[PDB]
Amino acid sequence: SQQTRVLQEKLRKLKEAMLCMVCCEEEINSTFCPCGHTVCCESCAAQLQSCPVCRSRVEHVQHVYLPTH
Amino acid sequence: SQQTRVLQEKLRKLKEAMLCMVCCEEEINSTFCPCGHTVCCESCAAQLQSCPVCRSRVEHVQHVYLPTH
Ligand SMILES: CNCc1cnn(-c2ccccc2)c1
Ligand SMILES: CNCc1cnn(-c2ccccc2)c1
Ligand SMILES: [Zn+2]
Ligand SMILES: [Zn+2]
Ligand SMILES: [Zn+2]
Ligand SMILES: [Zn+2]
Repeated sequence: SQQTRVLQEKLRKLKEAMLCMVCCEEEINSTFCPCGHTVCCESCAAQLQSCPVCRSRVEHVQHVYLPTH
Repeated sequence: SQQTRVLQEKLRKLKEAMLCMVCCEEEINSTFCPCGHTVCCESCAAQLQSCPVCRSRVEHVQHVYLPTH
């Protein structure tokens, strides 16, 4: 039905919100510290000197183990 | 249809995976450091000495800003 389409689109958007904002291919699993933005996979986070959301310098990257992984 | 039910169930489980494992009411937004388990809201994480998943000592809690928030 039309409701099946609405739910498929909601599910798609929630899964896309878990994808790395730089490569668009891998799951987010890394936090930029100290700002706390958690928007990248480990490979893209290792290559950024400043946060792609807030431009704060990245002091270090913290791996996150999320139940959604 | 039956497919609408299947999608409703999938959506529900993905949303439940984002809830604090301790209070079951607030969204996860905190990481235990250095282990990296990200399973609690700020209030429940504040008072734990050891990680509730792996028992490692919590040296500090890092706030996380997730796109799913
Ligand atoms: C926070 N996530 C942003 C993001 C990264 N990638 N995509 C994406 C990828 C393929 C198709 C549609 C969307 C969304
Ligand atoms: C990782 N999240 C675990 C969790 C916490 N709470 N709930 C939950 C709450 C209400 C209804 C169904 C499930 C799941
Ligand atoms: Zn990436
Ligand atoms: Zn940032
Ligand atoms: Zn809680
Ligand atoms: Zn842990």
